[PDB]
Amino acid sequence: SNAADFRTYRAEKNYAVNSGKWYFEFEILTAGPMRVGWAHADMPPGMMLGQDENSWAFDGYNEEKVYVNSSESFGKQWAVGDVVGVFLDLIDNTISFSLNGELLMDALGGETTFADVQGDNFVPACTLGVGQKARLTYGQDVNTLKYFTTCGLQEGYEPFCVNMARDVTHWY
Repeated sequence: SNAADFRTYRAEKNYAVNSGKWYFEFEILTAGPMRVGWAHADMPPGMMLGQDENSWAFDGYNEEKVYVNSSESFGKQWAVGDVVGVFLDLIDNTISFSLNGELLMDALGGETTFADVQGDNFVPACTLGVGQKARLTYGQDVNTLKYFTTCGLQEGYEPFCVNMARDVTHWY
């Protein structure tokens, strides 16, 4: 796969979270390199997920978790049609990941993938290699989330959709 060409996608900054526990799904549509996770909304423009201290990623293509530009063997390789569940817990400050409704296990964290996840302004985010494609589901159609009920709702996570609407704009 191309090892140089990537684009990173993040939800609008007005939609960032600073509390609670949040969930979204990420459907694999191509077989090339992709990463999904959570980012500080003010992460430096153009940064890939996990490349610095401002975002955390599961690289289901390489089977690695990525943070501060260091990769670690983690999880299972995903496949076209898989659905990744993406967890953010700003109460305990952890990140987790499921694959088709089953939590991916970290050798140390077990059901938790990253700890000490701190920040003010988290948004869902992904990084796609050239030609790669994925579908992000936030729950606006509660029936469109596939694995939230059996893998997430029980642990008190909430669909991320609730965090998009409403704005004071101020030209200062």
